[PDB]
Amino acid sequence: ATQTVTLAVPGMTCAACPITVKKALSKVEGVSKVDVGFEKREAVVTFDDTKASVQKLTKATADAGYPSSVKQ
Repeated sequence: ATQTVTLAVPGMTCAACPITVKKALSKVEGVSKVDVGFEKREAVVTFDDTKASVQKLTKATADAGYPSSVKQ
């Protein structure tokens, strides 16, 4: 498939959480795109559910350095 979810990365590293998380989901695996929003420490990513999914998105920012979650 090809869907996009939002993620919760409360790392607030000051202009760093949204940089490391963005590249995390963008490189998670099947991701097709990614983004971030310091307005609520969350990262939004688009991808192909055939090779990835929310689980892998939160896992990408999670391996980036932030215990995050997802908003489906």
